[PDB]
Amino acid sequence: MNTPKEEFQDWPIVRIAAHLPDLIVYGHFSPERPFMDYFDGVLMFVDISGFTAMTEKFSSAMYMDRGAEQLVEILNYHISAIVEKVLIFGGDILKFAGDALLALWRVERKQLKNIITVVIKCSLEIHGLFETQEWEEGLDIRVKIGLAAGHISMLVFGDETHSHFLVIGQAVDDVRLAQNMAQMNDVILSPNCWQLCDRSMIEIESVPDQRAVKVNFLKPPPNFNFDEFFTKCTTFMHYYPSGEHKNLLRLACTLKPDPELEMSLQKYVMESILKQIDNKQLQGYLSELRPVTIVFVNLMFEDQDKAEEIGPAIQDAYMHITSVLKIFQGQINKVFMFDKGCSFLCVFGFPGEKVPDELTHALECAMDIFDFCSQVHKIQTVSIGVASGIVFCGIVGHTVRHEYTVIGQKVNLAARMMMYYPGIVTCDSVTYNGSNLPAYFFKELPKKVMKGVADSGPLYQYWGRTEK
Ligand SMILES: Nc1ncnc2c1ncn2[C@@H]1O[C@H](COP(=O)(O)CP(=O)(O)OP(=O)(O)O)[C@@H](O)[C@H]1O
Ligand SMILES: [Ca+2]
Ligand SMILES: [Cl-]
Repeated sequence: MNTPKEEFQDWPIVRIAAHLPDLIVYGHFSPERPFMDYFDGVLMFVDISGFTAMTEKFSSAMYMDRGAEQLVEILNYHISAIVEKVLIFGGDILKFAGDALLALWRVERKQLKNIITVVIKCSLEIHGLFETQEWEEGLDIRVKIGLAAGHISMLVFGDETHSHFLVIGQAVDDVRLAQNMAQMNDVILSPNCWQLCDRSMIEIESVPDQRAVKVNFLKPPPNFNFDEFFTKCTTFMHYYPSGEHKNLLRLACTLKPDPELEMSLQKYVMESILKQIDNKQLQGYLSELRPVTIVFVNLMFEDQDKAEEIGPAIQDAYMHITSVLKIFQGQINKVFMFDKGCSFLCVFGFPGEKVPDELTHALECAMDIFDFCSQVHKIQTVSIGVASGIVFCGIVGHTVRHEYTVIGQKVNLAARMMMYYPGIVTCDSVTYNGSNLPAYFFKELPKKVMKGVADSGPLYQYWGRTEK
């Protein structure tokens, strides 16, 4: 009797699982919202620098009319290489934020020390991918890596059709601080990661005025075999592809149809992505250099580390945000904890979602979210950045692990606006001029120099309908 090789495993549930980390795929959590889980782990924050200047130059006559196709192609060529490293070293890719990426090695606290060594070896192989090459003749893109280790909380929130997850706490806060301390080609360890790490293994140099450290080299001791050490660590790696599946990057590639799991997994993914997954739309439809309006909402709390206090507030804000956006086909692209505060990256005019008077609605929507979230229990400050223009929209990452992302100077601009002008709604010149709303709805703001943005142009507070 023949035993033919089981065919390519390409079910909708497998395609859905590409968009989600193992934290969610194999999560099986309560029905309730908010949901909170606590554990420990080791985080990697990989930032790519250069790619919004790339988005600008790919949004030029140069690339004829294939700017976004050429852009996602070269972006995914480098990002698939990093995703491969992280996966092969046992990491779970939690989230893509443009050309930036957060990874988790979730592990029992006694294994944190050993797992930090694994995550360092990984960090240095990632850097070593970008020691060689370059694009636009010479060099423009390298990576900065921040590492943290300790307590981690996960928050799951949403309603009957949508779900979003966040990771929270001091190791989350630390991994961001560690990353923006780094220069190109650096691996920065958070203080508690350096405190929990195997110091016989790792040569470091001190960071000026910062308690964090900078990794120089792995100097393993004489009886060290990394492959044997790695194998030892895999005992602690729940979902690490092994046995008949050692040839796979993700155990999630072996997921079988399960209606109840698929039902819960699809709530994390946009309906335009599911449409593609269902072969009801062309696979290239979703890669676009497209005019959009970014609404970046940031919520500050007295204590951004306590999921128990803040999770209800995030849930309540989500419930209001989701109903304000629905009206105008606005989307919550991502939610994430960003150097203080819970941030909602909201997008007006995604593919097939282009409402008329996008700018007036983006502004009215912002004020609405501003006023609601200001009266929610335990939200200290609400800040909203509004920016409009040509951004790259597309599926970013690896075949086995990818998400829909927005990339561009306008995304950086909205994000930086909500931080340099806290407690207000702000907008750029494109939104202000374009809305054509009367000039007294706006207040022109002082000029601030802002990180990761060259000329913002004139900026405005959206004051709203009344003088109040
Ligand atoms: N898709 C996205 N999701 C979440 N945050 C985003 C984002 N795109 C941009 N941002 C935010 O916007 C800011 C971008 O500024 P920086 O981090 O200074 C840019 P960079 O890493 O030097 O280079 P880049 O502009 O080439 O990406 C960050 O604070 C980041 O959180
Ligand atoms: Ca980045
Ligand atoms: Cl997150």
